[PDB]
Amino acid sequence: LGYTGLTDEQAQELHSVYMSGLWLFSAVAIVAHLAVYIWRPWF
Amino acid sequence: LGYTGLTDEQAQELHSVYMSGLWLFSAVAIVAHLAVYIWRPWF
Amino acid sequence: LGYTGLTDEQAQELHSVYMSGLWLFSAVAIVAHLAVYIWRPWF
Amino acid sequence: LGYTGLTDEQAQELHSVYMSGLWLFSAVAIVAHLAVYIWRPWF
Amino acid sequence: LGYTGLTDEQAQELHSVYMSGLWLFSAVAIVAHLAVYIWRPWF
Amino acid sequence: AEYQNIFTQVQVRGPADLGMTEDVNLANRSGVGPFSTLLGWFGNAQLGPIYLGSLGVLSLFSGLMWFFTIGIWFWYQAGWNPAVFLRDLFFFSLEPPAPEYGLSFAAPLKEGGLWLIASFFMFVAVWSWWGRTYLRAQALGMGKHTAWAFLSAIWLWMVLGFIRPILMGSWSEAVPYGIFSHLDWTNNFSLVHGNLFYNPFHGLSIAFLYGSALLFAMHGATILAVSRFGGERELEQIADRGTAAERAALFWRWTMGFNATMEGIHRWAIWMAVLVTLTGGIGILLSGTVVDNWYVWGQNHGMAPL
Amino acid sequence: ALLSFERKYRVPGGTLVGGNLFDFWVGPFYVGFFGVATFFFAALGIILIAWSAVLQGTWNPQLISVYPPALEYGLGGAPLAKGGLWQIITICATGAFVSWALREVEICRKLGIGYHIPFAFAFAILAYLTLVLFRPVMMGAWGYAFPYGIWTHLDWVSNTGYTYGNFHYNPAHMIAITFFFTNALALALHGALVLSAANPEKGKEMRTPDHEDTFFRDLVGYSIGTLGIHRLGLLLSLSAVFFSALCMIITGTIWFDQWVDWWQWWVKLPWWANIPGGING
Amino acid sequence: MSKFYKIWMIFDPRRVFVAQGVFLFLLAVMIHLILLSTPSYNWLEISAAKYNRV
Amino acid sequence: MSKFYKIWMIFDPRRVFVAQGVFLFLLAVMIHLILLSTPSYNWLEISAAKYNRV
Amino acid sequence: MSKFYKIWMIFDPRRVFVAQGVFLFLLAVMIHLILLSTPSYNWLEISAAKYNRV
Amino acid sequence: MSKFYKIWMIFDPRRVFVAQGVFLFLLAVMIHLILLSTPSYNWLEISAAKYNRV
Amino acid sequence: MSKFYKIWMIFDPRRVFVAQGVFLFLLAVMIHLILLSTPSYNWLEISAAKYNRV
Amino acid sequence: MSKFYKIWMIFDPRRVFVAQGVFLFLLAVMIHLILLSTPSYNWLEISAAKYNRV
Amino acid sequence: MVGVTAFGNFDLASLAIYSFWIFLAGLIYYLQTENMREGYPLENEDGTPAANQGPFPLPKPKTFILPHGRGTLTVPGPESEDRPIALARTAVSEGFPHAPTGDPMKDGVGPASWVARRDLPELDGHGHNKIKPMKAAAGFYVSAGKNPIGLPVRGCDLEIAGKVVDIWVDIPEQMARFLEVELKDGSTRLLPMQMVKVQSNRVHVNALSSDLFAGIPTIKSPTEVTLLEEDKICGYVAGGLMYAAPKR
Ligand code: BCL
Ligand SMILES: CC[C@H]1c2cc3[nH]c4c(c3C)C(=O)[C@H](C(=O)OC)c4c3nc(cc4[nH]c(cc(n2)[C@@H]1C)c(C(C)=O)c4C)[C@@H](C)[C@@H]3CCC(=O)OC/C=C(\C)CCC[C@H](C)CCC[C@H](C)CCCC(C)C
Ligand SMILES: CC[C@H]1c2cc3[nH]c4c(c3C)C(=O)[C@H](C(=O)OC)c4c3nc(cc4[nH]c(cc(n2)[C@@H]1C)c(C(C)=O)c4C)[C@@H](C)[C@@H]3CCC(=O)OC/C=C(\C)CCC[C@H](C)CCC[C@H](C)CCCC(C)C
Ligand SMILES: COC1=C(OC)C(=O)C(C/C=C(\C)CC/C=C(\C)CC/C=C(\C)CC/C=C(/C)CC/C=C(\C)CC/C=C(\C)CC/C=C(\C)CC/C=C(\C)CC/C=C(\C)CCC=C(C)C)=C(C)C1=O
Ligand SMILES: COC(C)(C)C/C=C/C(C)=C/C=C/C(C)=C/C=C/C(C)=C/C=C/C=C(C)/C=C/C=C(\C)CC/C=C(\C)CCC=C(C)C
Ligand SMILES: COC(C)(C)C/C=C/C(C)=C/C=C/C(C)=C/C=C/C(C)=C/C=C/C=C(C)/C=C/C=C(\C)CC/C=C(\C)CCC=C(C)C
Ligand SMILES: COC(C)(C)C/C=C/C(C)=C/C=C/C(C)=C/C=C/C(C)=C/C=C/C=C(C)/C=C/C=C(\C)CC/C=C(\C)CCC=C(C)C
Ligand SMILES: COC(C)(C)C/C=C/C(C)=C/C=C/C(C)=C/C=C/C(C)=C/C=C/C=C(C)/C=C/C=C(\C)CC/C=C(\C)CCC=C(C)C
Ligand SMILES: COC(C)(C)C/C=C/C(C)=C/C=C/C(C)=C/C=C/C(C)=C/C=C\C=C(C)\C=C\C=C(/C)CC/C=C(\C)CCC=C(C)C
Ligand SMILES: CCCCCCCCCCCCO[C@@H]1O[C@H](CO)[C@@H](O[C@H]2O[C@H](CO)[C@@H](O)[C@H](O)[C@H]2O)[C@H](O)[C@H]1O
Ligand SMILES: [Fe+3]
Repeated sequence: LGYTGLTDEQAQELHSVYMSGLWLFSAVAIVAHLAVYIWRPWF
Repeated sequence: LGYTGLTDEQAQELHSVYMSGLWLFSAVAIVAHLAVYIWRPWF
Repeated sequence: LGYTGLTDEQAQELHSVYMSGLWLFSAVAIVAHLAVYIWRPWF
Repeated sequence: LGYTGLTDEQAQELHSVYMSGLWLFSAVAIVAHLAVYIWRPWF
Repeated sequence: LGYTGLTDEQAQELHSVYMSGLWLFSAVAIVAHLAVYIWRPWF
Repeated sequence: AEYQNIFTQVQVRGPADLGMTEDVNLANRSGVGPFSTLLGWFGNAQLGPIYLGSLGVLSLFSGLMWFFTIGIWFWYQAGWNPAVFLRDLFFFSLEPPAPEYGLSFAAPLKEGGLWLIASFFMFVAVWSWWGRTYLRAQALGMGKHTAWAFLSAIWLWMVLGFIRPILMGSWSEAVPYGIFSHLDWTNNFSLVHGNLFYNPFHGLSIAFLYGSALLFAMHGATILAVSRFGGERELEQIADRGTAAERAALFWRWTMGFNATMEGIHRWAIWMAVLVTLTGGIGILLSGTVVDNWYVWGQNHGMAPL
Repeated sequence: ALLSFERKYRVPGGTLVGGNLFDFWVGPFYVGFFGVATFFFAALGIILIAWSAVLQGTWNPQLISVYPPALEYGLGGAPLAKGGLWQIITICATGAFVSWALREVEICRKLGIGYHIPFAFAFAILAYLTLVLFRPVMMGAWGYAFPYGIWTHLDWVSNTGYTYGNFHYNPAHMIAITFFFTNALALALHGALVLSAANPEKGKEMRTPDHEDTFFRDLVGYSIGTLGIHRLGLLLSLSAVFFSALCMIITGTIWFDQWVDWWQWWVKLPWWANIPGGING
Repeated sequence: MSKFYKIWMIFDPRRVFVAQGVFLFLLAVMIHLILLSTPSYNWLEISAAKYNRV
Repeated sequence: MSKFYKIWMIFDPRRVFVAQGVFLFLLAVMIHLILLSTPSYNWLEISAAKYNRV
Repeated sequence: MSKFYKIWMIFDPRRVFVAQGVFLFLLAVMIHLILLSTPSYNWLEISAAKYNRV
Repeated sequence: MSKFYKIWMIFDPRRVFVAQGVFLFLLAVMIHLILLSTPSYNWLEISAAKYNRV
Repeated sequence: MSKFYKIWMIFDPRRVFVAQGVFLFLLAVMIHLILLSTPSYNWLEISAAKYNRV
Repeated sequence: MSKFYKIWMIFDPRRVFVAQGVFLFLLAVMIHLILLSTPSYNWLEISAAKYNRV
Repeated sequence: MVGVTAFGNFDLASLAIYSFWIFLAGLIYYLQTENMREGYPLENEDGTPAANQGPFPLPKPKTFILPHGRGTLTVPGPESEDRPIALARTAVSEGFPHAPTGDPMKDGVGPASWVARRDLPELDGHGHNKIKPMKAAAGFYVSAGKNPIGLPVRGCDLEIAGKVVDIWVDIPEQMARFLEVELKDGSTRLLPMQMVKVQSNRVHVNALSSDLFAGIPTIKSPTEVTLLEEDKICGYVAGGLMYAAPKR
């Protein structure tokens, strides 16, 4: 499985940091989407 | 057989994770399709 | 991991300097954005 | 013996799983065709 | 002759199952042809 | 005189080379064909074997159907007269359906449906041939560079015949299957869209076509100029750099100020060649769908006086 | 600075003119007698193009143009503002190109290699002279040449190509286009094949000229060989340029009407000229 | 008509099966397209007219 | 026909699977395209006109 | 007449069979299209006119 | 249909995951674009018209 | 979802990260350009109209 | 969030730094030019009209 | 037609053209870096690394695996001309020719330069000598053209230097690479065929004078030739165009 040299243990923290970044990105995206939808909706 | 170099257990667990992701994507797809259909049905 | 051949403390220090520079850049950006928004808002 | 270097038992298992997939796909196709033909027949 | 050298029993079973499939295909095609002609004949 | 190494002055012939086999299925392989002395004065005089797999035979069959369909329609246009067929051969055309049919398949066979059938044949043939090139690279363990280089020209072809007609909403936009019919299609395409010269991607495509000619003149002349040091054996000059590679590098180092390597010049070559069809496909795609008058567009974007 | 292997080649000799007066390198560039000549001509041409820009009143790089003299001047001189700057820049460009080719000849001699490169460049130079010297003089006017602008020289191309109908029916044009297109195809194939052999599937051994011969025999049933492919590339490019200069040396000098009518001679062959049926029957 | 089986001893099964599949697919597509070409047999347009569709 | 399985011993399963997947995708998109082109079965315009959107 | 077995002692059965199959298919499709060209033998046209489908 | 895990004994996860990511993204973009082309589904224009944004 | 981290035993993290970055930036600029093209969502033109700037 | 420094264990810092520099510069130039295109936000023209320099 | 502009005159075509400018800049950067795997870093004329190395950084190393266990070649990497380069710089400043100190045709400098390639034969895909003499090859014969065996060889001074004995051919290419030439002393020298003008009655050589064929480097084996020997022979033969010039 470790085709990339990862040892299944630092992949856990790699995924944790990546999900932290992904969720911060999605939180800011949701804030922006809500602000625009209040500004003017599309549905 | 085994051209992928994976044992049965690795294949089963990988398939379980992949099906978890596939069902999540399908559920989001159903939700989006339902919202679009109630907003402006194509039938 | 270990692709880049860097230790954890070197990465820590490099990220510390980088975050200092990033926050300085973003602070100047915020000041400029606020100044123009006061001068001519886009909302 | 053959060409692909496989046996008959694994061939039987592969045929079984492929036939299950084919029947599922064809059944979903049949359901879709019924739904459309009720919605808008082509005869 | 014997470019492949397949044992005569193997060729016999191969031809038998191939002709089984061919007869199945020709039967389905015959049914479809009859249906098409009855719906809208060309003769 | 002084020999220039443009023609082989002595030919040598030996055993038929059947090639190597990394993962090659020997069964599909053909047998060595004849030997061409005339063609051997320029290169390898051996012909064959030819590999005929499953995508290969699919491509052969579909291409046979496409070419034969065009031929039968050409015979129909001839009145089945062989003399006319050899007189009006260039002027024949299997034209697409007229615009009032749009993208519909409900066109009469004599009125563009046959064009749809032949287009399906050629589509299948070319895509199976791309799969063929990829698989033949796969069997010998080689890189898939030829497959992607082919995909560039395939994309230009798909834009001309498939993607742009779909976007424009009519098969009438596509190129006919004729000799002068497709020349006329080209000239009329330029005239309708207002001087395709001012298409920036047409200009880029011409830049890379001129660059392909310039680069192959340069590379061929360079390799022939250092062929006296075994410059032809480019792979070994990559693995074990000789005086040929160094002299070739230094010629352009002293001429231009920069140079390539024996391996990277072929990266230059492949990219210079594939950018031709990449930019050309982009430019054709933008024509009509986005810009209908390229000279007015040019005026609005510099490129032309107001 | 030098490459890691350059020093053993930086030796005197091979210069046609001079021999030690202009036998040195500025950076990587080899400066010779012709290096000096080509630098002078190129610098003059660039400065004069910029000067013609300020005379034109534009600084848009894509709008700068330097037009040749009008048809009224024939094959004579012209004021700098009218067509004289174009004539001087044509002098400078011809000198720069010729000096570049001769400087390449000197570099070839110093490296002990063949002279294929300057010869192949002389082909391009003669195509350029066909467009700016041979065709205008055979026609009698410098105004039949093209302007030195990025998009105005395309205007020259379009107007000339439509002075004779659809230029696609010029047959020398047809063979030149076939050569250009097959040269691009050959370049793509050669680059791809060499890169595929030098770069295997993944983490496995480099391939051999036999392997690439094998690939192209398994693809199209043939291979031209590594010497043959470079021969073919040089031939395709040079012949494309040759038949380009050929299609534009017979155009407006031998043929004057719409080129499409040329293809009438074949359809009016007496045996099948008057058969009913077909496109032209 | 009881002796054809030995052709499988002169023909590679993979090659012949692929050839048959390709041939049948191409022929079926061509015939379906010809039927769509003829205005008397295009089932989409026939049902459009019979059911009074655009 | 109860013995259709042993065809897997003739053709490589990966070959068959990838080829049939490509074929299924191509056939599905082609049929969708034919239906989209015809005015009778172009569902977008059907929902535009029927719901009086156009 | 009853001696044509000696052609296959020199010709390759595989090449002969594939070539003759391709030739027969090409001849058949050429003739079918020829008949479809002539309005006096276009069976789809003839049936359309007989049953008043246009 | 709960015993499909055997796919990973045939197809490399590396190939299928990247190929399907590209496939799904391209199809999603294509469908979104088709909807954007049809005036009945250009949601930007529907929202512009419904809320008097002209 | 408790085993999604195995994606880093799937693909090289650098490749996934760079592909994600290019993908997301292209999508973001594409969406912003689409909004800017439509007059109803061009915030510059909207803010000009609200304040009578032009 | 705290352990974002781990980013420097995946990519060479020089490549990231040069990519960030060119990306930021191109984005900033693009946005400045977008604002210049719109007459609403062309500060040069705002200063021209506000102080009657035309 | 989507002719709508997001801002200014920036339509979809403008987006396409600027995207291509960005992509072309990236591609030119990539292509230039891929071409800096030989001869780098740059060095001063005394062999030390130079102050300037160019705006383009060196690329990451890449490893080629030679087919027959010949080893893994990593490029870029450390480089050295592992041979006695015998030249003296004519000027103290950079950018001037280095004069040969001795006989350049023998020292292997200038147009006579050679590279210290591997001293092993060239192996084909079958693991055999790619090039071998006509006799060593099995079945190879002159299929067409003049047969240059037994013909006199005439140097640039118009005096015979020897006679052609055998042709060395390429196994996977079927190309005639080398001519074997015997001089007055009965020894054999190899000549690349790209330098010989095979006429009807003679095989002329414009590169070398008659009293230089003995100066051609020899071969450790009479049937196998290594890359080092091929490079030495070719460099020496091509050096005669400049150095054997004064003797017509
Ligand atoms: C009056 C006409 C217009 C003009 C109208 C067009 C149109 C229309 C097009 C071009 C295109 C191009 N133009 Mg223009 N062009 C003009 C003037 C020029 C001039 C000039 C000096 O005046 C030049 C040098 C060019 C040059 C070019 C090329 C750079 C480019 C073609 C790329 C190519 O090689 O496709 C050739 C390769 C293919 C078309 C794909 C072929 C590959 C596929 C896979 C084929 C499969 C083969 C099949 C399986 C078997 C083959 C059959 C057998 C061999 C028998 N044009 C004038 C202004 N030009 C093309 C383009 O893309 O530019 C935007 C294009 O569509
Ligand atoms: C980078 C862009 C350039 C380019 C590149 C390019 N072209 C390519 C490739 C590449 C990288 C390939 O790999 C591919 C190839 O295979 O090259 C040899 C190809 C190719 N480019 C070709 C042509 C081509 N390329 C062109 C252009 C260009 N190609 C660009 C300039 C053009 C032009 C200018 O119009 C043409 C005409 C083909 C030679 C080939 C693709 C061949 C292919 O797909 O064939 C499919 C077959 C058919 C549709 C018809 C076959 C007709 C036969 C008569 C069928 C019957 C055969 C018979 C039964 C054989 C019997 C044999 C036995 C007796 C042994
Ligand atoms: C003959 C086959 C093809 C070919 C081959 C070829 N070209 C060559 C060579 C070869 C073998 C070289 O050795 C030589 C070289 O060094 O290449 C890098 C070269 C070269 N081909 C070049 C360009 C080039 N080749 C082209 C075409 C071709 N070159 C053919 C298709 C084109 C086209 C089709 O447009 C161009 C633009 C250069 C990169 C280079 C020669 C450089 C040179 O001439 O150096 C001296 C001059 C300068 C550095 C600048 C001179 C500037 C002038 C004094 C002023 C401008 C005058 C000009 C008329 C302006 C016109 C502008 C408008 C038309 C837009
Ligand atoms: C396998 O084999 C091979 C290789 O590899 C082994 C190769 O690589 C290549 C080569 C191929 C490539 C590298 C691929 C890329 C190439 C192309 C895409 C082809 C097109 C190339 C270009 C457009 C590149 C640029 C070309 C040109 C013509 C620019 C040339 C530069 C000049 C004009 C400078 C010329 C300088 C001269 C002559 C010196 C003059 C000196 C004096 C008068 C006195 C001193 C003057 C000064 C001090 C002035 C300042 C300094 C100077 C001279 C220069 C700097 C300053 C300037 C103002 C310019 C091939 C073919 C190959 O097959
Ligand atoms: C025409 O149709 C249009 C275009 C109009 C509409 C179509 C829209 C479509 C097709 C949209 C598709 C959208 C999709 C698929 C979006 C997917 C978005 C995702 C998955 C975004 C993920 C983002 C993840 C982020 C931003 C993660 C960031 C992480 C960091 C910033 C921290 C970096 C941490 C690292 C590298 C870990 C280091 C740790 C160790 C131990 C080394
Ligand atoms: C012209 O035709 C039009 C376009 C008009 C209409 C035609 C439409 C057609 C033909 C549509 C066809 C659509 C199809 C076939 C769609 C299929 C979509 C599928 C199958 C999507 C599947 C998605 C599955 C996903 C995204 C699964 C993701 C899984 C994860 C993210 C889990 C993470 C995986 C890990 C961690 C690997 C585990 C590894 C170990 C070692 C445990
Ligand atoms: C222009 O003409 C038109 C288009 C209008 C009309 C033409 C119509 C035509 C020509 C239609 C042709 C239709 C045909 C030939 C359809 C054939 C469809 C088939 C055969 C579909 C088969 C689907 C099979 C599936 C989906 C199988 C799935 C199997 C699995 C998911 C099991 C997975 C297990 C694997 C992959 C191997 C693991 C097993 C082991 C033991 C390791
Ligand atoms: C425009 O011009 C038109 C077309 C209007 C008029 C022109 C017409 C022309 C020129 C027509 C030409 C017609 C010709 C030359 C027709 C020739 C027809 C022949 C010779 C047909 C022969 C067919 C033979 C067949 C179909 C045999 C099939 C055999 C099998 C299917 C059995 C498979 C073989 C096995 C099992 C061999 C087993 C033995 C072993 C040892 C394995
Ligand atoms: C004696 O002669 C016989 C009868 C034996 C054979 C002779 C045949 C002859 C003389 C053939 C002549 C052929 C010629 C001159 C062909 C010329 C072809 C040319 C110049 C083509 C140029 C451009 C063609 C293009 C760009 C075609 C592009 C096609 C596509 C990209 C695929 C199109 C796919 C479509 C339209 C959709 C397909 C899908 C369905 C469902 C129909
Ligand atoms: C070249 C590589 C780097 C590209 C730059 C990096 C950012 C990439 C996106 C930038 C796109 C915007 O780029 C900018 O577009 C606007 C669109 O009106 C152009 O627009 C300007 O010139 C045009 C043409 O003369 C005028 O008609 C117009 O009134 C004026 O606004 C600018 O001349 C251009 O600089
Ligand atoms: Fe090469």
